[PDB]
Amino acid sequence: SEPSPYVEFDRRQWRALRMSTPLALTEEELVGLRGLGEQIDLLEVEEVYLPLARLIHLQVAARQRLFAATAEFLGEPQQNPDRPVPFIIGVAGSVAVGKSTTARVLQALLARWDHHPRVDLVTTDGFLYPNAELQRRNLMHRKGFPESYNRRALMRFVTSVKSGSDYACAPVYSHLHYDIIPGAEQVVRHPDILILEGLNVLQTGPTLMVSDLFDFSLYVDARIEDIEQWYVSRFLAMRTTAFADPESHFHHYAAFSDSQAVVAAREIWRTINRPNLVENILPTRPRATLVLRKDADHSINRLRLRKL
Amino acid sequence: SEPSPYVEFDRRQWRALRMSTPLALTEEELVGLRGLGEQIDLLEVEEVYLPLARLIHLQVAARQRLFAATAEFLGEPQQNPDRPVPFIIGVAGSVAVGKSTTARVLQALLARWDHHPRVDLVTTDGFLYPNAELQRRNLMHRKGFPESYNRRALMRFVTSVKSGSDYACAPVYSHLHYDIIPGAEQVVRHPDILILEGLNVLQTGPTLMVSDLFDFSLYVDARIEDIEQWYVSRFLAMRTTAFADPESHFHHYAAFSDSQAVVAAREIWRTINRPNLVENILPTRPRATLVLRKDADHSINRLRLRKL
Ligand SMILES: CC(C)(COP(=O)(O)OP(=O)(O)OC[C@H]1O[C@@H](n2cnc3c(N)ncnc32)[C@H](O)[C@@H]1OP(=O)(O)O)[C@@H](O)C(=O)NCCC(=O)NCCSSCCO
Ligand SMILES: CC(C)(COP(=O)(O)OP(=O)(O)OC[C@H]1O[C@@H](n2cnc3c(N)ncnc32)[C@H](O)[C@@H]1OP(=O)(O)O)[C@@H](O)C(=O)NCCC(=O)NCCSSCCO
Repeated sequence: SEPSPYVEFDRRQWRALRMSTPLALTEEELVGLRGLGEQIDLLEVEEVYLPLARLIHLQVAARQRLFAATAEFLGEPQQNPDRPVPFIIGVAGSVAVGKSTTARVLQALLARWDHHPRVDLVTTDGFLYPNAELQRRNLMHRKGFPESYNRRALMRFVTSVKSGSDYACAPVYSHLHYDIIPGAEQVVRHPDILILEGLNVLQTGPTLMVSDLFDFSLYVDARIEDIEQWYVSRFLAMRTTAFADPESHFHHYAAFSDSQAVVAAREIWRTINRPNLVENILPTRPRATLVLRKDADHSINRLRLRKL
Repeated sequence: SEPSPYVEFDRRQWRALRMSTPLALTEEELVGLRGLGEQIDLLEVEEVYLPLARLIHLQVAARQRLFAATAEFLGEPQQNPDRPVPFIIGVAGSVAVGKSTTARVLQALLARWDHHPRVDLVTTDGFLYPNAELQRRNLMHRKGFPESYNRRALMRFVTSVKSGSDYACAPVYSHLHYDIIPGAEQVVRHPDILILEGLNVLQTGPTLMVSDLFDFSLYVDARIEDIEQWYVSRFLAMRTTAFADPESHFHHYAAFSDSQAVVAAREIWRTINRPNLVENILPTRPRATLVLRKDADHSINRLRLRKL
């Protein structure tokens, strides 16, 4: 009889909350959404993601009445073709934990609902300072840490979108060139649902931050030991993948041998990513609305929901 | 064209948001609710508090649909006589800023609405460890700081109430005896609205805290210089008030002269309360849903609302 803000589910119980929700995704489309190293299949989409999509849509509708109440108080006009306040979803997790895939799969699913919602996906890597500013601030070795992002611009972007602005722009990042793409821009136009995915997104602070504007948040979790192993493996697999293309900022890596690669990946992990995870990311897991616990084989078998 | 999560109002503009809301409080009743040193009159109740009560009730109704959505997702029965999820309001501010009064006035106003809501008020001083445990943990000089409260019990209490438990108990504190009253208990029974008032209430942490369960929060603000002066004045006025009664843990103070008192109050303030304000309380003001800015004369002339 010890009340809790959380409710924990094993996959076998969570799958039942799917109810009647239709599966509108083919094994073909899932393939194009799957990230390097991910093992998600159609069954996992069905037993884990479908009930997630249902939970979200139930909340989107209810969350709108809350903002409408504030609008009615201020006496601000609900004029023209009524445009809903965007619903903002934060997706966080460590590097290589698979949050990229999760965000993409969730977008596809959320968009294929009867009322055809406009669902955008924005990765926060577009707000990392360009390498120039990075090495000009002596932060090239802290890329991924909270200080490597233009927190002001990020906050300004999300505030703009949720305030109901007609359009807002976000910088575009290129993982290949390991840097910001000069002049490139992603345009977001009053979406019904905006999904923001990144390492930092749930970070709280002495000031109001982007996480305070989230209407729902998910954390992609795994044992730190397992994440390290996925990191190292994706690293090796990239030698014949991204590191292959000459433009790659890490071409010199595509040549490494299985032995050197492992030693190289583990250090980058030990000195840069692991510290960031432990110090900045893991501390936000307690506040996430929904935690997705992955197992050694990438499979999500456990979930923790905040009902309070 | 710089979007903001905040909206600032001068009293003259805020007063207009009262709309038709009836004033159901007499100057007589207001007298009994007013704390030592407070200057709140019926006009202030009308121009500042009435629109506040209206904002809250508009939100109470909308907030219920949100929890209902989660309930519908989990497939949990909306059985019997439908009992709403309690709406939790946090009221924070420094010592002597006047938050006690604000909380009491707000309770009275919220309760006198057409549907007769059950509105309870719980001060968190009932969760301060007894002086015994305090001096047993070497914290008697940090009374009021976050470490002086039983954060676990406080969180357990609020979680219990909002989870829908039939009843929950909170310890009772006695300002006179400067300590917890052994055996005394305040019983809270599934209220429609629960108001929690204290110094710590908005504190965030590495773990889920009481502030994460709040549905609305207000911060009672004033210039630190002015708060210091109110502290010192209330102190002097208490010599002939509370410090008079022999039981008072500070009887020896009722004898002090205007000169000594001032020097004594200022040090307690300088060494205990001011530090707590600067280090633990002020840092939470950015997250409060509504900030009430008091002026040197205790009058509230400015407000800052989070519409996002
Ligand atoms: C740039 C930054 C901060 C980006 O963080 P993210 O949260 O986006 O990383 P995350 O693991 O989520 O990857 C997101 C996507 O970005 C992909 N990606 C990551 N690094 C590269 C890359 N170098 N080239 C091409 N694609 C890449 C990754 O495979 C995901 O794509 P898929 O959804 O198709 O699978 C991080 O990857 C980084 O480089 N941190 C500095 C420390 C470090 O790891 N240095 C070694 C760089 S080469 S090893 C590649 C794995 O880090
Ligand atoms: C015990 C504690 C933590 C309580 O914090 P609170 O947030 O409840 O203080 P706050 O200023 O909000 O006072 C709440 C009510 O509690 C009243 N009060 C405060 N101290 C006493 C007292 N000693 N005797 C009787 N009533 C008191 C105060 O007048 C308010 O009543 P009203 O609503 O009728 O005006 C704080 O007052 C304290 O004693 N902190 C330790 C440092 C300190 O100030 N020591 C000097 C104690 S004698 S000076 C009285 C003002 O502090």
